[PDB]
Amino acid sequence: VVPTVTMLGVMKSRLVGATRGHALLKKKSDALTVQFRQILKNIVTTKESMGEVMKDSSFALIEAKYVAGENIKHIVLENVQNASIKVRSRQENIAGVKIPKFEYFTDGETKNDLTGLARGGQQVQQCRAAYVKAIELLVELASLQTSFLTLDEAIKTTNRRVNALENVVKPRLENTITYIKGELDELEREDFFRLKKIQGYKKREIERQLASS
Amino acid sequence: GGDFSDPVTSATLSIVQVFWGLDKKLAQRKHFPSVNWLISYSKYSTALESFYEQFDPDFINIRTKAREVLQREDDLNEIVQLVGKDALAEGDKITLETAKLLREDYLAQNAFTPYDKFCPFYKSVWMMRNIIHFYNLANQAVEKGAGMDGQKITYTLIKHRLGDLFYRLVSQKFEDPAEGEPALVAKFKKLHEDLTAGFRALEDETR
Amino acid sequence: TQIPILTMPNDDITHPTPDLTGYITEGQIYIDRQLQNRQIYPPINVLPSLSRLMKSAIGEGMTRRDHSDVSNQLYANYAIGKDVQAMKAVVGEEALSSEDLLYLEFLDKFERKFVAQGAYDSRNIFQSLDLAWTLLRIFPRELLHRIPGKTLDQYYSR
Repeated sequence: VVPTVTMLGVMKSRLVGATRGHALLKKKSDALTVQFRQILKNIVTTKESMGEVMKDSSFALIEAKYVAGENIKHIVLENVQNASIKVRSRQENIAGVKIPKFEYFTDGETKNDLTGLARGGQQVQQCRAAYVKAIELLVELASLQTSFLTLDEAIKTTNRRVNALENVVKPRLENTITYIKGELDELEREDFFRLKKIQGYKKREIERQLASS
Repeated sequence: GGDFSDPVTSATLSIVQVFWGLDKKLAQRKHFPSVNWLISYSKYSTALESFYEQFDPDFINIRTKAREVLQREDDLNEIVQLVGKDALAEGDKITLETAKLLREDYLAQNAFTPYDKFCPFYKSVWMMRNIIHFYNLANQAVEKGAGMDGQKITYTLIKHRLGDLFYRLVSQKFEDPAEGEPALVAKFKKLHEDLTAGFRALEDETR
Repeated sequence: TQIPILTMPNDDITHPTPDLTGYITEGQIYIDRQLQNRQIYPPINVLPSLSRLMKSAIGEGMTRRDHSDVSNQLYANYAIGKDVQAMKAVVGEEALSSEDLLYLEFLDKFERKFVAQGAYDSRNIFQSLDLAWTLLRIFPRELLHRIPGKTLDQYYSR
């Protein structure tokens, strides 16, 4: 870019703004990383639900098999009284990230039931009780994925600003400072020094001419 | 210090017609010609239009195509320096392709080898025609491949199924002109025909 | 005692006169353009401003005992409030904790009730420190980490 005092001021302002924006983006990325760590911890904690509720559902299934032998299956698939599975979605916002929220049958709205099997009460209390845990796990996984993507984007932007933009601007500021002070200021003194030399030469010539008379 | 704001350089460029500017970065990367294709310029391209026409009608157009490819490569590099190699359009990927080839196989010259000490003009013409033909065939495949996935995303597949012709394109610069003018022109023509047939068949196979 | 008023051209300190007088003196009380735009009549940017030897003025015999403590607490809390406002500009302000809102309201009160002194509202240092304590007492007694012991018990009770 062309070096000038106004250009130097503009470059300094751009560097200051870049530093401020980098700090703000680092803060946002740190907050998003904290939220992602919390979501990962929650998912790890709720992973054990997928084992506990599964064991309970297995026990209920064994009890139902011992009660009525082979389930009807086929047309109605049997094995349950609840869980008319229908899923509804919601969008929450955390640190500017649109974290989805999930609700479904036996874990929210859109649920219905009718009759059931012999142990259908037990099956609902164990096999259909895992529905809430599954919905929570799915919501946690979706939130973790969204947070990971947003954190990756923010970290890429922050790293680019720290490495490329600021280190691009600062050499430009140094070159602009050098071009002005290193050349224009030096030339101004040299021009004036040569002018003073011309004046001194004129005075000396006048004095010598007067003395020769 | 390399700055082109020096009084000598400014006064020279105020009157010189053709200007082969050089970049220190390319010299650092052992490029050798070191001619920065983005800043250099030549006002004499207008006068030599008659010579180009009586030589080859293709060159006047493939030159513009190559210049456009270079400008697009510069813009893409500027974008990817911060966005990242992902999320690039397959057309943009095909543009960066053969732009790498033009950089490392056409503009680059060793200048201390039996092959790159001298280079006849029409040899460079055939090199440019081959590179532009590769670019045009790739973008023709991108335009229509019996589906968007089969049209443009297939560059990775091309990199393998067409790898031999790509290697021959990048290695066609290694042949010394002292090996006989008809020999080199025949080799260039054969390479062009082989690449054309292979890529046309591949674009006409499964799509 | 000198309080020379110096104009810094181009609103920067790199100018030869301010940069030259910086070494000779021992402080800098900047007037900030943005605060003037924000219509705060004394636009003194307190956080950038400092006195290189402000410790001598603070003491027991002179002034009041809690001067240094309240000064440091005000400094730190202002910085925190500015940082929290900057964060709320980008985090949507829904995720801010209770302490973040406390610092936000403290920053607003400090800008609109403390700095914005009237052109003729003469304030003795004692009532100025009373105002400082009024702003400070919003935070819990345990939250004012920078305040030493035996001072919170003295003044935090109001």
